[PDB]
Amino acid sequence: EQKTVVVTTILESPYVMMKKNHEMLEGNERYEGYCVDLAAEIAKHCGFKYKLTIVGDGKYGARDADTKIWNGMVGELVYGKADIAIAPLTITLVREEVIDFSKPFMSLGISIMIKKPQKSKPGVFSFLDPLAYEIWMCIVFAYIGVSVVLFLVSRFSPYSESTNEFGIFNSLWFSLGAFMQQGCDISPRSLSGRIVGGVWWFFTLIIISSYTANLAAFLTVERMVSPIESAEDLSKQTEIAYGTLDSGSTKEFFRRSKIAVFDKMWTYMRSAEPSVFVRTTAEGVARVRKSKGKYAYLLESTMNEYIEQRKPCDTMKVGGNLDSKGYGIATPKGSSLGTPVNLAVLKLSEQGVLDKLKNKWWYDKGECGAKDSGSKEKTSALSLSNVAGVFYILVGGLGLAMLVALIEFCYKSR
Amino acid sequence: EQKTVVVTTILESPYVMMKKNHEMLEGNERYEGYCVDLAAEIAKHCGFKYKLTIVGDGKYGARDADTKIWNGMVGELVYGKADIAIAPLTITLVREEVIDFSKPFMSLGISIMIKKPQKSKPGVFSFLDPLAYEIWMCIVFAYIGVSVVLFLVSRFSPYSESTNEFGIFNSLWFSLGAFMQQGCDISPRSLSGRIVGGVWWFFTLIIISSYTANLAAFLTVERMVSPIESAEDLSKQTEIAYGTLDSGSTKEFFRRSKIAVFDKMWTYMRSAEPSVFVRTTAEGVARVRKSKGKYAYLLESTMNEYIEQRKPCDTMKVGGNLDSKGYGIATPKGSSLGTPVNLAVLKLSEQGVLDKLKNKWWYDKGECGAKDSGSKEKTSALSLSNVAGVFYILVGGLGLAMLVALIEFCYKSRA
Amino acid sequence: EQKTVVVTTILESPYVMMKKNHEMLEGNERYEGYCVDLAAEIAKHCGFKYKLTIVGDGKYGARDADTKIWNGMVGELVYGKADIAIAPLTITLVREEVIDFSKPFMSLGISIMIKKPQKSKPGVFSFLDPLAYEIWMCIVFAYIGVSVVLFLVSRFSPYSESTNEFGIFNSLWFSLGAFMQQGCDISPRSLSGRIVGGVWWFFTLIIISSYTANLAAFLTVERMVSPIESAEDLSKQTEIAYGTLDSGSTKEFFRRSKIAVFDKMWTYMRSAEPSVFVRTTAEGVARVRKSKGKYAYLLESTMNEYIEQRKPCDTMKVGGNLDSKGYGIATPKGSSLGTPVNLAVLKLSEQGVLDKLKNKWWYDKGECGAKDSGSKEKTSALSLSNVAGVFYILVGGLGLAMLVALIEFCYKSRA
Ligand SMILES: N[C@@H](CCC(=O)O)C(=O)O
Ligand SMILES: N[C@@H](CCC(=O)O)C(=O)O
Ligand SMILES: N[C@@H](CCC(=O)O)C(=O)O
Repeated sequence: EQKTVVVTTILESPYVMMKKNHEMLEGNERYEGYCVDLAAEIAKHCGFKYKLTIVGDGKYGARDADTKIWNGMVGELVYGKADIAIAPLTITLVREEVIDFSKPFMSLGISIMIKKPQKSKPGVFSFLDPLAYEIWMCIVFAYIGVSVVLFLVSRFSPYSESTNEFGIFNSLWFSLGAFMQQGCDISPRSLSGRIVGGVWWFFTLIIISSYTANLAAFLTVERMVSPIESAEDLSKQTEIAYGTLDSGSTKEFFRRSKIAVFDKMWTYMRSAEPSVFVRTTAEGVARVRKSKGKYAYLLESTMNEYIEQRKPCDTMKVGGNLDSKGYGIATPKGSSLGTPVNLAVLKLSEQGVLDKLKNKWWYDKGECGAKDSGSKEKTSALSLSNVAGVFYILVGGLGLAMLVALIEFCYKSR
Repeated sequence: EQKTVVVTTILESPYVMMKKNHEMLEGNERYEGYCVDLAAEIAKHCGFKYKLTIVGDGKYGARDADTKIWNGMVGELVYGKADIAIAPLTITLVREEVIDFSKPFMSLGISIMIKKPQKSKPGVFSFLDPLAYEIWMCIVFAYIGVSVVLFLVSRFSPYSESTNEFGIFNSLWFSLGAFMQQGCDISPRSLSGRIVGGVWWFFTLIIISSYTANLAAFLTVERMVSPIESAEDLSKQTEIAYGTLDSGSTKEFFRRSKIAVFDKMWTYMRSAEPSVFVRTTAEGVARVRKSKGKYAYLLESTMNEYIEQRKPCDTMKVGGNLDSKGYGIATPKGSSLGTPVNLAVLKLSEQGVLDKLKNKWWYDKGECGAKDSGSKEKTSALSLSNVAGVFYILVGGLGLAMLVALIEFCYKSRA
Repeated sequence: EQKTVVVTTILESPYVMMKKNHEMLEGNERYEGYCVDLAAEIAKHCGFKYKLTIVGDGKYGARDADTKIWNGMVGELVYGKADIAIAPLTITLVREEVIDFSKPFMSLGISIMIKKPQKSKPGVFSFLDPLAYEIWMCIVFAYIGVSVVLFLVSRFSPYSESTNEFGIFNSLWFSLGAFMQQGCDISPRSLSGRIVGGVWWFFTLIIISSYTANLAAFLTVERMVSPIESAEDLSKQTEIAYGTLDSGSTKEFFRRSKIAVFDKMWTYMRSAEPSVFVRTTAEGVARVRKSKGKYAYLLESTMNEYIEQRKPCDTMKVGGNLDSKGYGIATPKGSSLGTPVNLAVLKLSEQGVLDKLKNKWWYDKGECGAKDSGSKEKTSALSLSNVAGVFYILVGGLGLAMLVALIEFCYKSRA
């Protein structure tokens, strides 16, 4: 007889979600999600009827220490309360000891989440940004060199001669006025001087006309600064607390690791108080959102890559994956379901249905501007905050000139 | 006597419109339009009298919800309530099952309608726009301050007061000419004057070069991306609602087609709430116009163009035809007229009378279409109307100086 | 006794490579590589003695042309030539039906390889490219001409020869200073001098603004589109030939998949002539390298990432993975040997030893680390090495003038 197989699963977005008409609809229609579509495909390929059920406590869990009492979904499968589990259940060595897994239908790794740092205004002195620091060094050394060669060449006192007005202070003024592309009231009037001037006018031309080119795109830059980038530094500084899900594979992974960085992270997490762990994923996400970015959460990238799809998008991934693991369908040991389930999983992976469902349940429901923001239209006008830095040095120079004038006055008239 | 031909049709513009004197006229003269002319032509060719009517409930009609009853005009034909339909009845595979269609008399496709995103209107003084108002405000207090400091510091006790030319007015001129980068005829010689000159030159640079830069930034291109043609973007976002006419070929097309983008659009339309459908094309256009651009209506492209080639010309067509279909005269599969109507439509198509008729009711009134095609060229030369605001300032400042000279002369005369 | 396990594998780099002393070594020590380390780990876990071999004909193998005979590794395995295969054997549905696979020990996807389109580097004097080469040669004769005509016309009989300062050398200075737009000491006062000044100013205005312009034009953006990834430029056109490895999972994937782009690629590959297939990955890479960029090869991305890390690193990977697959240890169906091997692979995966070995054999020998990926940031600041050619000219001209002053002084002394 067509026995309805007792499926067991857990509510988690977007794998299993309660449809909004659950107050009126009845049966399986109340449940939709990626795992519901996968279960439908599997049942259709195997050709049997099924009844959905939900785990009694919502825990993935493991065997309790020193009692060996299995619980959660694993307890449900070991003790035969259900026939097959279809859920994001990570393959691990301890679970393979008692339950069989199909070949993995999706691959994922550990990922890290923080509250995003909002973009910031450009700095005060962003007008000198388009050119590197060494260029602003060499421009000053070139200015000094031309200034002093032009003095040395004139006023050489041949076989008194004083026709050359180019004292050191007027040669120094001439070189500056020439560089700023402003006029001047004197010219070298001699061949070696004309030679020295003509090269500096070339240098000038080539330099200015290569700095005025890109200046709009530089006064405004939008995005800068981030708190961390490699996510390794969370092992080195205690300014930001972090933790993991309870009764999850991730906690066992960090307990079991022997890499010094992960063992240090575990040693911190295993003794810091108040409790850094959470009972559910969304509680963790809300804690991160509220804690001003002072708290960071570790979760499988299969979740982070969805959390960033949904508004308000105040949180973003960092760093690369620490490892790689797979999800799988699970069955009681020795049950006849295992081999046709494995063949069905293979055939669905070969047909590309899994990718179609991945697009259906990840990218069709994204709304934040990360989906498309490449238009990058021109910024309108040019706000004063972008240019305010130019006025401060002006007023400081006006304030310095008066001081120099007054000290020169009181020095001379004494 | 022979039986007078009972013709049937639906009130639709500009195919069939109420004559302005409908409250006073009598007989067939109450109706005029494209299809009334076409009916007159077919009548003159075939030679029979005819009496017009209007369909009872204003629906093109289709097969009902699997009850296999046909509503509207198709039902009026099949069940013998009328003898011939003359209307924009779209040829479809299900309708050929029960009625005969002539060869098509016009060609059309599915198309989209949305609100037009305005038209650009530069100001007279648009050249002031690449810098914000408060820069043009603060730079004047900057100029005043630099001038009055340079005066305060130049004409200060040399110990010989006659030594230096930088009086107030020459400082006020020098700092102006220095800001315009148009050269000068004097330069300060005191150190305290030279530092205030050099700082003003440094300001001058950054500023006049950031104006030229941003100025150029604009004159590159100014366009609005809009939804891309083929309207595939309607499948990528929920920001814009859309719907179709109730009981129409377009609704059956969306229900039936297995093209994944169209199937997704159907899945949206068949699940979105509240109801997006409308009973008439007029209501569809109104729901476009009033919805602040958040709604789009899907309709036959030969009806789209009429909404835009005639006043108020406020919408914008987007995209091309998604398919190809035709209209046809249709008759019960129980009558002999299926041959002379075909021969008539072919004869009229070959004599070009259809083109004369189309250019009587669509484009003969092409008021808005003057230069309406535009261009995508990014190399258009500047027109004089972009610059006139500088010529007015030049002429006004000439008139101002040519006035001030007279009063200075009269003062010099009477003093 | 624990009977010696007959292991089998295929020569492939870096999974299994010949030891440098293979002409002198004996026993198992002739072979080293990633899979030899993995085999040693499994042997240390389960303790059995093992003897390595190499597959007889160098093929991964598949079911024959409907004759239902298996060649290559899977053939040697099923018919009992060998007891366990340790190689990059892709898990596939047709293979599961006859042999058993452990859980996958590595992840990979299909990827595309082409020749990298070389590079260009700025010259020392790259600042002179933005205009021309013949313009820089034909502007010196312009300068000489304007100079010598201005001299010819200025110092012409005023009837008083001493009236005008524009001797040869002052004309030669004036026209230079005028060209640089850096002002001047004096201006001509004769009409015939003023017209030649006024024309030179116009030439300057129309030339120096087109240099600055084109100069800017470049510094906007610099990138080469290259062949579009995701098999677009492979499916759009026949311009680039491509073909899979013979007797491999990729050929079966392209045959079987009903994705229209992939089906079109298969239709091309199954009809292009002459034969595009190759027997080894080395031949595939050679046919990429030598074909002047007109050929592409389709291989596992874990192979691609190794070729992009071997001398001289001339290829480029394009696009992401087209799919997802894994590798597995495989054993004859129903044999007891595999049940502890699945647990061994899980244990080694959890202890992270697979990551250690991957680093040891892909990255702990990354001598080819050119790291020439760069960035797409169009806001990069100018580096000093883009400008040094102007500083060398400045210093050389300073040195030249500082030399000429001494010989002028010595002449003035001795004359
Ligand atoms: N997939 C995990 C969820 C919790 C975790 O990643 O630690 C499990 O079944 O345990
Ligand atoms: N020709 C269409 C008119 C309505 C529409 O689909 O736009 C029909 O018969 O249904
Ligand atoms: N892993 C592949 C190697 C050849 C290929 O990638 O085409 C196979 O077993 O067929």
